[PDB]
This record gives sequence, structure tokens and C-alpha cells, in this order.
Amino acid sequence: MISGSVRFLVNLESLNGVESIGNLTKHRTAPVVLKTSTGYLVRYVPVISGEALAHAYQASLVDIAKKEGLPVGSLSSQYEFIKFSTDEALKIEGIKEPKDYNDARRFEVEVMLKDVIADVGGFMYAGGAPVRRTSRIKLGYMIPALRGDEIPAQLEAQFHVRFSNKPVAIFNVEVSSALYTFSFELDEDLIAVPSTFGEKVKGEEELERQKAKRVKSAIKALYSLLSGNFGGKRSRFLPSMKLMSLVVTKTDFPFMPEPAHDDDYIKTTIMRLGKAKGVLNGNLAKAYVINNEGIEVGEGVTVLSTVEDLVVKLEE
Amino acid sequence: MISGSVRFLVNLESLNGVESIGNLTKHRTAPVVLKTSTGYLVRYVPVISGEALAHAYQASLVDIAKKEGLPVGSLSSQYEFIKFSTDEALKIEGIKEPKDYNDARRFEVEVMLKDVIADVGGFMYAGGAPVRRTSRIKLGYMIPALRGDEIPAQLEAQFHVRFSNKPVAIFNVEVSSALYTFSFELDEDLIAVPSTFGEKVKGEEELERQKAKRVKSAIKALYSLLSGNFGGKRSRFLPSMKLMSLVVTKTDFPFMPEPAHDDDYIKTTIMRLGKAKGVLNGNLAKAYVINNEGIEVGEGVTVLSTVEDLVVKLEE
Amino acid sequence: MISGSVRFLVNLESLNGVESIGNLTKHRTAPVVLKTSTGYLVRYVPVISGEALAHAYQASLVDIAKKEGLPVGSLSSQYEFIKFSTDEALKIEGIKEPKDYNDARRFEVEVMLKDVIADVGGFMYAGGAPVRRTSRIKLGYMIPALRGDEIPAQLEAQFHVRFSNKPVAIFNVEVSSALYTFSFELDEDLIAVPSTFGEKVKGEEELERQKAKRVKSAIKALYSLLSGNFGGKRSRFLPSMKLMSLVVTKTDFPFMPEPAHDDDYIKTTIMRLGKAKGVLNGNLAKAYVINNEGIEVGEGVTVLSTVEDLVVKLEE
DNA sequence: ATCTGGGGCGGGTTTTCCTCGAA
RNA sequence: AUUGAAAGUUCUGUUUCGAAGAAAACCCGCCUCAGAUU
Repeated sequence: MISGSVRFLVNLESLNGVESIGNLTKHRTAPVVLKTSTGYLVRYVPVISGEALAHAYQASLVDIAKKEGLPVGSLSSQYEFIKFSTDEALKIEGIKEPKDYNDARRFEVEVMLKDVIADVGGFMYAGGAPVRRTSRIKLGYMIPALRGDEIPAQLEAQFHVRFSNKPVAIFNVEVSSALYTFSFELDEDLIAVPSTFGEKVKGEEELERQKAKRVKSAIKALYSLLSGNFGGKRSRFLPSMKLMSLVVTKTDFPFMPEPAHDDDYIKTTIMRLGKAKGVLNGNLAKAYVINNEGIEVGEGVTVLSTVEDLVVKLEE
Repeated sequence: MISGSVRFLVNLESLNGVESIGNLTKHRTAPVVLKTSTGYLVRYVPVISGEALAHAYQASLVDIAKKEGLPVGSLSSQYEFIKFSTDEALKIEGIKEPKDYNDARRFEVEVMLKDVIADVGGFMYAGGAPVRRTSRIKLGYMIPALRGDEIPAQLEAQFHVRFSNKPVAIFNVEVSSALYTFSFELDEDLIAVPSTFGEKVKGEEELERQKAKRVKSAIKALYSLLSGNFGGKRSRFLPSMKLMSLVVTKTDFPFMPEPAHDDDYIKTTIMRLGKAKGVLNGNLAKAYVINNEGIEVGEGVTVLSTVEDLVVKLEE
Repeated sequence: MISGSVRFLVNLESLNGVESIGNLTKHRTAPVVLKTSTGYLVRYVPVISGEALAHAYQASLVDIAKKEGLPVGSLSSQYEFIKFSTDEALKIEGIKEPKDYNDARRFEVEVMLKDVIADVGGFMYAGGAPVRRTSRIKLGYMIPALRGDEIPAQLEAQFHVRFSNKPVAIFNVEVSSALYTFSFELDEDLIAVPSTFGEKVKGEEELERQKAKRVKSAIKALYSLLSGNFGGKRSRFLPSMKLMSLVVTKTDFPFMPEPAHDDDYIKTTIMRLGKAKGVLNGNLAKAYVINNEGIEVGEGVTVLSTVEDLVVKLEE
């Protein structure tokens, strides 16, 4: 299990919308409960959805899987991620539907061989015999840091025109700036492993053979999100990202580091790691820290220089 | 017993749900009566049910029990907590239904030797000779702090789209952010102890042999609930939790600490505990406290640093 | 005597139920006539029967009596309060039925030496020679405050499901919130005193040797009701209680303070007690008050911080 | 400080289960 | 002060035990506030 927390800094940005009113495009905003000296307050703040990062991760995964020779589905060959939700996707792909519960495992394995994305990202098929498979990577919204008494985020509107020579052409676009943060989780101890209960079926040998390649590709995929390649409306509103602080941890037991809200969240997670290992009887716990803002770190933890090093270390 | 109150601060989550209408998901909400500066009011507020916590705790218990070698049932090997209620579960597990009341103790012991969950989580079998075993852990809904006049909570809806290349795929999801608090109860003096009244039957010696391990595992299992690992929709809506304040108490007599609504429930509960012992003539009464929001505590009480230390000390 | 009236604030609660319909579990309800500024309205409101409170009190009494060293019956040691109604209870307990009227008194003594519960709570025996004994503690339903024209109380349904892997399991439960109130009476000058008229019988001396202990235990047993331990469905719906106002009166003459339906029920009851002492030729009268909602009280009263102090002073 | 432009379109959810028993 | 006068149908009892609405998905593909002035 690889878990992590990341702090980005974004200026003059619009990477997600919700709808439009009149001739105005709306950024995504949501409530937050914040703590200050006086007490508890409710504020509205711009956020970036969690399904605008899963899409980027899955796209990078598809690209790398195609480049390295691993199988990739038909619909997912194009960047459409209906996977196998409905009967039409199955018919196009070329798989048969489950007959009864006993056969369910069979079907899954087939689906889990044709398309890599349906394996690391989970899926759901609804029919007379439904089948489910939860994701192997988990994500959440991207909120700015709820630190201190002043949220360091701003939102505004801008006025734009479309030139013409025969007037008979004006639009307003929302733009935001923030100190974003988020956290992520990936469990590599279940990749290429059926999640349904039943007797053994043929074809699992190929899965056992491909497990190493699949895990390596999935780990490599995270470089997309960690680098800052995601979101929409990038053509004319390319943002200016920058990495401030990152903490990642590899363990054998469930564990989640502190959110990036407080200035001192590197130290607390490191301190808690060893005690968690002791209480839960673990056998491996390592932590990697990337720091550029100059805050408290701790002791007995690696210090890297760039994200590219972390991917290599995780692969090793 | 071990009884405690906990205060949480969650942002932008959707943990519990209920039936949906149209293309919109629903977050569990309930009515609450609140005291104001002008009287008493009825409000509607989001709430996280009390059985999601039970499922998370029992899943953690299953994991640790299987890790440490304690017996675990067959159906409960998978996470299907029907337990020995319906006849099909007994038939799968291989136990004969009781004949008369005189056989109740035999059935209870035989079931309790096969499944730790059916022991530390109670169970019920309905039939000609009904058998009951009340839970040894007790939990309730998770309500936001009913303090003052302004409830610190907020619930909104969000817009999501499933992109495609051949339009012919839109949904809305509710998202909340609140300051959650809840209380929990447990009793270690009844684990590995048959409840029904009868004559000693063989095998209870083994029950007495494993009591220490069962109690240790049950105490360890709480770390899952205390660390923030529960609820659904965690794949794409991973919350951002944080622990503000916590009080836990180990005693020898019935005792329920003050809810975490008012600002000062630590000093009040410690003062009440100081006198309850003398009132009921106990012999052990210890209190542990974690304080991050800087509220009134008292003097001469333990001040821990995390939840791992609390679990370690409770184990000792 | 000791009389009292108490006010509670309960949220997200289900402590009493009745016959169910379909997959719906119901909360007990009853009619109430409320006088509003427009007239006399009739409403339906959730109520909790008094026998639940009686059962909780008697269970606490059994626990304390066993722990202190007073006699306790055979069946009642297992928390089954049939007392001595039917012949089977006598046969298990090992006592002889009365023959005729003149012998009845003897019966009442023996049963009153073998079980403190049959002493405090009374009993009945249908048969040739009835032996009645009115309870020494009296309680009534728990109705929410009828202050004003807007009753603070709400009753809703909630939806729950049982997970399974092979569908072939859905239930609904009623949850409530309200501001409850209830009143209680307990005359301590009739404990350990035969209540049937006849000649003296041996063993009454032993009864008189334990009167102090029996009375003290009966007083201590009220800590349960005054702390908030009663009802059912406490395993998964642990309610969040809190005490707001309480009035207790210790006297030598019949008295019944004001029902806690009006914001000013403390001053009125204090004045009524003051005048009743004079009118009834009484000799002792004291009033204790616990006040947490900051309402008007009066002058010349004792204010207690918690229930522990109240029980201590009642015992002293 | 004088004008003129002030948005267009495709999509607006699919499944599985709807209470067991003692009085 | 009347078919009136004289009377309690009263005592004893839990609806209790257990069960995740969970799994899958991008609001996104195009546009300039431009021309003249001490």
C-alpha cells in the first residue's frame, strides 16, 4: 500500500466547471467548515472534482499499457471509460454475459484479461447477474488549505470578446487561484487478483504471469498526477503549477497520513508511522519526503529532490 | 468497561447514503431538536448511520483475528455478516439447530468456538428455541455538534457527467462538511463468557484458554474506528478527516461520559467520574484525554499525543 | 417521601417499540390534548412506557443488592421479574402457598425475606388466598414538554440493508428526537414493613435488622433512572442524552410537585411546598434543584451541580 | 468617451435485494 | 334528604436480540475590447 499527501500551488486557473448561467461559465465551489480563534465558520471555496483526476490517471495508464504491450480493451482504446457498464459495451467488446452467480467468476476473469483498465480501476455490470469490482486507487476532491484564519484562495470573473466585421460575441469566464492540496491511496497487493469468490478457472495463470508488469505499469502511472498533467480547458487557460511539499509512505497495513492543512504534518505522520507498525504488527514501513518550502521534517527519513526519483524508488 | 466520546472534523465527503430519486444521490439526514437563545427548534441535519461503524469495526476484527490465529467462521471469512441467524447459515457452517431450552448453552458455546465475530459482536438465532447474545460493543449515530444557535454543517449537490463519443450520462451527488461527534461503549468483562443460564458443558475450558487473546484483539480493533476508516464511496470521494478532541474512560461500573456538544465536556466528565466512583463504590476509574482545540481540561489527568498511544495503554 | 420531576433532551433515539408492519419497526405513540392560544388541539406524540423505566430500575436494584449482601430471589437473579405470580415461580423458589386468610400474613413475610425486589416493587399472587402488595416506587410515561403551541418532537423513518453476495434483506426503523419529561415518587417510610394486617410472626426482627441497608440501596438505585440508562436498541442506536432541569422534594406528608411542562415549574412548586408545610402540620420539608438551562428559580434554594451530589445528600 | 456585440449543442442514470421468531 | 340511605374492578409485567445503498463515470471542444485624440 502506497499512500501520500501533496501540496500544489496554482495561479490564474480554471480546471473545472459546473454549468453556465446566461453567458457566464461557472467554476466549481463547495462549502467547508473552518476553525478560527472565534470559533467555527462556514465558507464557500473553489474546488476541483475527484473525477477530473481519475480520468487523467486512467488515460496515462492506457497510454503506458499500450506502449509496453499489455492488453487494452476496445472501447477503452479510445478514451471512453464506460468499461463494461451496459450490454452494448459487452456486445462491442465481444464478451458473453454471466449466466448465473456460479459462473460469475468466469466472466470477471475474461473481462479482467481483455482490458487492463477494468482491472486496476474496477467496474460494475448490471444485469440479471450483477458483478462488481471496487477500484484499486482512491482519490478525493482538491481543496485549498484550511489553515489559519484566512483561506488563501480567490475567485473572480473575466470578460472576453469574439472579434467580427459584421456585428449583429461576449462571454464571461471564471478564474481562480489557490494553494491546493490532496491525498491519494493505491494498494498494489491486490492488482491482477480476482475479487470474486469461487473455484479456480483457466486463464488465471496468465494473470499470475502478468502481475509484475501490471503492478509496474500502475505504479508508473502515478507520475501523471504527481507531475501536474490533468484538468480541462488547458488550451487557452494553461495554469502555472508548482510543487511545495509531498509525503509518501509504503507499508503493509492500512494507514493514512495527515492532511496537508497544517504546516506541521510531515512530522506527525512520521512519528505515527512507527507506533502504528508496532501496534498492528507490521513488517515494512518506509516514508519519502519532498520539501521545498522549508518546514519541519523530522529525522530518519529520506529526502529526495524531484518527483521522478520517487517513482524509481517505488518501482525498485 | 471502556467508554468514550470523540469529536471529528470532516470536509467534502459523502459517507452514508439512502434511496435515490431521479438522477440524484441522497445523503442520510435526520431531525434534531436544538436549544437556542430564544427557545427550542427543530432542524434537519446530515447524519452517518450507526451500522456503517459496526461493519467497519467487525471487518477490522475479522482481519486481525484471522491474522492472529483465532477461529473465524466460513461466511464471515467473506464479509457477509448474516451470522448464524437463518437456517442456511447453519447448514453451510455445519451446526445442528437446538432442540429444547436445555440445549441452548451447547449451541451458544459451539457457535462461539467457531466465530470470534459471533462472540464480540453478539448474534441472534430465531426458531423453536430462540437464542440471543447482546453485543459487547455499542455505537450510535454520528451527529454534528449541537452547540449554540448555528449548527456547523452544510449539505450541497454537485454535477457530474459521463463523457462519450456517440451522444444519445449525467448524475448529481450530495456532498457535506461538518464537525462530527459520537460516543462509543465496550465491555471486556463479558467476552468469552456464555450468556444463557444452564449447566457447564464441555469445551468451555478452551473458551477460558483463549479469553486473553480475544480481549486483546477486540481492544485492538477500535483503532480502525478511531483512525477514520469507514463509510462508503471512498474510491472517488476520499474525505479529509482530523481529530479535535477525545475522552476515554476505563471503569468497573456503569458510566457514560458527557456528549461532545458543549465546549467543556472534558472537565465536566472528569468531575463527574471523580464522584461516581465513591457513589457506587468501585475500585478502578481511569481517564485519558486528547486535546487539539485547546478547550478546558482540568488538572492531574493524562495527556496523550495520538490514538496509537491510547490503544497501547489500554492494551497494557 | 421523595418526589421529583425531571427534564431530558434526547436526539436520534429509539428506546421503545411496538408491533411492526412489513419491514418497518415502529415507535410508540399516544394522543395528547394541548391547550393553544386558539383552543384545545389533539396531537399524536411519541411516548415511552413506564414499565421500561421500572424494569431498568429493578435491574439496577438487583445488581446493587447482590453486590452489597442482601438476599435476592432465585429467578430474579437472572433478570426475569415474574416475582411470585404463578405457581411455577413458587415451586422454583421453594415456598408454600397460603391456606386461608389467617395465614396470609406469614406468606408475605417469607417472600419479603427472600427477595429485595418483591419488597421494593411489590407483587401479586392470584389464587385461593390473594396476597396483594402495592409497589413502593411509582412511575409514568415520558411525554415531551407541552410548552407553547409548537411541541418539540419529531419522528422519522430510516432505511437499512443487509449486505450479501448472492441476493435472493431491507428494513426500515423509526428514529425520534424530542425534549422529554417525567415525574417519579418513592416513599421510603414503608420499605421493609409488612403491608398486610394480622398478628405478629417470627422473622420480622430480621426484617427490622436490615431496614437501613434496604432503604439505602433503594435510594442508590435511582442513580440509574437519573443518569439515563433504560430502554432498548442501545447496541446500534446509542442515544445522546443530557440533563437540563430537575426538582426533588423530601417531605413527611403527601406531595406531588408540578409537571415539568412550563418554563416556570420550579418557583411554583417551591412556593406550593412552603405553604403546604404550614397547612398540613408537617415537620420536615426540603427541596433540591438542578438547573442547567438558566431559567428562573427563586430565592432560598439549594443548587446542585450534578446528580452524584443529589444522591449523596439524599442518602445522608 | 463617443459602438457594438451580451452564446450557441449532445447528453437530465442502470441492478440487487422490500424481514426473519418466540411468545 | 327522593326505591332514597351504605361501597374503588384493585394489586403484579421491557417488544428484546442482529444487519455497510455498495460498486462504475471529465462539463468540454472555438473566440482579442479593438480601433482617433497635446
